[PDB]
Amino acid sequence: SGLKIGAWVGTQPSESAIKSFQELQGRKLDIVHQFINWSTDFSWVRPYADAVYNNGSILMITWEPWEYNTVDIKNGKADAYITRMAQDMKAYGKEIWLRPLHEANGDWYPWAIGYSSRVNTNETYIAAFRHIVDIFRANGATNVKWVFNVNCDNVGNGTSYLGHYPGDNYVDYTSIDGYNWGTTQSWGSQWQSFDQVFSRAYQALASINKPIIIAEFASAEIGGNKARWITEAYNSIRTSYNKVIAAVWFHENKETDWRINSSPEALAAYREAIGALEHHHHHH
Repeated sequence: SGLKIGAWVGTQPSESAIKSFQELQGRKLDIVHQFINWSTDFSWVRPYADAVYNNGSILMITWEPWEYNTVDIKNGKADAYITRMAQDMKAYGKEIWLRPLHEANGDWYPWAIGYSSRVNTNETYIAAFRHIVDIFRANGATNVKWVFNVNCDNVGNGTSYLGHYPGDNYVDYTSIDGYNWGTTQSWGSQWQSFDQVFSRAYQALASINKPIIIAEFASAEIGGNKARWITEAYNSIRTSYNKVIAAVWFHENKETDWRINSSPEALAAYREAIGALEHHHHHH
């Protein structure tokens, strides 16, 4: 097995939070996920990065530009902030997976192509993403790996899996986010298997010669059997999604109970599923 296992552990990934989640799933994390905005300096990330790297994991950062849309970023309005982040990440030196401008084929983020301001187009998005990558490269931050992302579904006008793809020269990994909402959402959500959630986006990304990360996935309990969903998800990943190199759960219970331990059955299924994956002994 090469498949790496990751999580957002429900809170910022302090040493204690990482340990708690590892105790729960019964396995060391390969990847730990954290979310920041474009007001966050790397000095704030620093203590969390140290916890993740000390643990023997890679940090995946989703870097959310609430502060700057794709026009602002492509035009250079954020460049001082970008430059400092690049400099700080270069100096830190460890491998970091960075996911800027994510889910841009939805309509809920102000940088997304589907967003109703109509400011973001394929062209502004591509220019923005390339501009970020260029600044990081100019500052030597080759330890930062670039993660392109799509939502499992295209939501909003003008959205597509690949129209905003910035090119192989600017991308190290592609990625998908997707959730089985079960029957939990009033807008009429339905139970969907992992394959139902992810297949379409995977088919699209599989046409690009980059490895694929399932950067966020989880299932609700309501409307079906979440334990079976988990078992089937990992089996699908192994058998039918062989370009996927990492699976990163979204473990949280603020609204929908996405947690791996939303019930005893789900937890047992999760532990059993990841236990099929080869043990990777870690040492620094």
